[PDB]
Amino acid sequence: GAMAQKNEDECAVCRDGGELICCDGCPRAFHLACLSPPLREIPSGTWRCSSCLQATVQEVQPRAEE
Amino acid sequence: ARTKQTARKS
Ligand SMILES: [Zn+2]
Ligand SMILES: [Zn+2]
Repeated sequence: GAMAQKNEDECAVCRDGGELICCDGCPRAFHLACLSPPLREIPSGTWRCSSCLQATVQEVQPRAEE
Repeated sequence: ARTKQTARKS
């Protein structure tokens, strides 16, 4: 199947439009400054909202070298 | 990023 994603025309922060940046796996779009941390520039790649970046349910890379 | 440039609602 085709990954026909959907993007909100309203920011998840203030439900306003304009300069939006939408998540890959989540339809939410945000305003650059409204985000936390706020984007000053558009990221190249699969961008994820705060919830997604916090959704590291799996092992967060155990760096026990000792 | 899935960037959009819609109309501002304000
Ligand atoms: Zn906003
Ligand atoms: Zn997301």
